[PDB]
Amino acid sequence: RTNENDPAKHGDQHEGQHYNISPQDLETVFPHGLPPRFVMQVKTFSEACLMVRKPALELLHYLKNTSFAYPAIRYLLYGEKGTGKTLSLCHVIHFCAKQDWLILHIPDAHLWVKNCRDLLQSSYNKQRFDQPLEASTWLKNFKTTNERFLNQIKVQEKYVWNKRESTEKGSPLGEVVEQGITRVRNATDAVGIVLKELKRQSSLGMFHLLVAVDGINALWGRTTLKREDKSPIAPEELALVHNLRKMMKNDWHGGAIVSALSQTGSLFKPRKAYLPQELLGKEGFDALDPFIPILVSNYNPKEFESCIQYYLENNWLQHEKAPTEEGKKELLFLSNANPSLLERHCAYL
Amino acid sequence: WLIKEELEEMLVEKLSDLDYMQFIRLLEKLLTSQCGAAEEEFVQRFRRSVKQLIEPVQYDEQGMAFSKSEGKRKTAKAEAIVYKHGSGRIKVNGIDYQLYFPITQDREQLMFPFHFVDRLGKHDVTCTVSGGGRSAQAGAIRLAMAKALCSFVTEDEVEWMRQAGLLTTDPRVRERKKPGQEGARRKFTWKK
Ligand SMILES: Nc1ncnc2c1ncn2[C@@H]1O[C@H](COP(=O)(O)OP(=O)(O)OP(=O)(O)O)[C@@H](O)[C@H]1O
Ligand SMILES: Nc1nc2c(ncn2[C@@H]2O[C@H](COP(=O)(O)OP(=O)(O)O)[C@@H](O)[C@H]2O)c(=O)[nH]1
Ligand SMILES: [Mg+2]
Repeated sequence: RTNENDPAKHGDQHEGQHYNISPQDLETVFPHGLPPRFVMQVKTFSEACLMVRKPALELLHYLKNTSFAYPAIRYLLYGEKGTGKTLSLCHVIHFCAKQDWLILHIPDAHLWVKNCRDLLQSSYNKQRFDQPLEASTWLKNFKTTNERFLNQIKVQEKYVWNKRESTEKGSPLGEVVEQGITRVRNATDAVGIVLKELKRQSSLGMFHLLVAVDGINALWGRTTLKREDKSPIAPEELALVHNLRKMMKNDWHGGAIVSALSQTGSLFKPRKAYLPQELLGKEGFDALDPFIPILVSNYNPKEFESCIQYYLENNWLQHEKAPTEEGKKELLFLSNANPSLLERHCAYL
Repeated sequence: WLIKEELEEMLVEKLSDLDYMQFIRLLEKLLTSQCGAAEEEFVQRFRRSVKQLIEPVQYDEQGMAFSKSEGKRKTAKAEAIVYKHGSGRIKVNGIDYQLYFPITQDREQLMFPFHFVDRLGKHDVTCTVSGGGRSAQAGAIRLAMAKALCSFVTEDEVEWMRQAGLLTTDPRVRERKKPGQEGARRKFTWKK
């Protein structure tokens, strides 16, 4: 627990100590992407406190020392399951949002490559498929996150929606987002246009872009979507995945491509796969290369003690033996300091 | 007291259960009746005489002391090496235990020996388990770890572990199916 709540001042001095997120910042920056279990914890405790950890600190250091003139750099958070990749990414997202970046946050790229009831065919390119439900959901979340810059950003082309309806150069990107959200059939096209506009305008200095993608390994992997002919669909055929792939290139500048691997929710990957190549594959590693991999490891003893103390202060560990040294040692052994396992065990302990 | 068969062998005669009991009662009366050497020399002609094996502590190349043990549960066989000093790390088949045994029950079984002797976080373990399922492997590793740790705990602690059942090889194994019935004990539905 730190009195410091600004995501720009905390450093190694605050390592292993907590960092608060105000309710307004949680409702604005994080309408999506927070872990479901962390969301449940936030609702229960009424507080959103993230432990500051070396991965987040290092990625913040890189982002603060970044040179926007240089091409946008790719950072890839990798680590064993439940080590904290998603929450470190969320910490960096909060830092950038407080620094007034435009946050293009994909909460889980895995959702876009599986379990899709509505898989239409794109009208812009008949060889690609649309995912209207996911596109509209992400557009709503993006509008909520970046409404402030949404009216200040203008488009720089003509975008035809129907054979008659169109959006004109100089119109706010809010018009594009609203069209996508309201007309669910144009959601994927709105997402593509938004990605293109943000990528092009980040180079002009209009703002600084943070492309924060969780489960990035889903783009260049396989998919569990079948055509009407019971034919498998590779990711490139999906309009959303193709546009996000284009976004993931460092050809542009004026921002950073932060991403996090996630075996959880992946397809055709073994449970114990966590390394960058193991999770990305040849295509994914080729696309991301060069990139800076950042290791997210289990809690060190100081972090474990801090998290246990946080739960005890919240009275979450209702078991009478939890505060004891023996109980702490038992928790440490059972979870092997793994954040997710420790949280899950304390959820019922 | 020698058995009726032994007494018969001595007497080159066939006895009965009640005869043997009578003789044993008489001998017990003799024993109770402050039998001295003159009597004990006779009595002893009819008397018949009736802890964990700590492993040696070995040393690795780097001079660190450890103990090696093995344990089998069902079809699972585990070889466990426990080092005298460590930070509680347990590497099973080269994988961290929380990854090899994603099941809380199996992790608890791994914990049970060390937690019992109050040595959590004091020992490093390298285990290799083959055969069986997850639970059989966890039990075999638990037995091997307990046996290895016996070399590093005191004799009283070793006896306490034995009394807690941490050093007994579970003899419960799958019972063979029998012909004419559904399973080991399940019988085919009777048709009156
Ligand atoms: N830095 C952190 N601060 C606070 N809680 C954390 C932190 N990292 C992990 N946790 C806890 O762990 C859970 C979130 O784990 P998280 O999603 O970060 O892991 P992950 O490895 O990214 O997930 P996945 O299993 O999808 O890879 C929550 O219960 C949360 O409280
Ligand atoms: N409907 C519509 N979508 C557009 C338009 N311009 C860009 N897009 C979106 O972005 C994609 C096209 O991106 P573009 O930069 O032209 O590259 P391309 O996909 O290689 O042709 C489309 O599939 C849409 O999702 C436009 O004028 N109308
Ligand atoms: Mg995650």
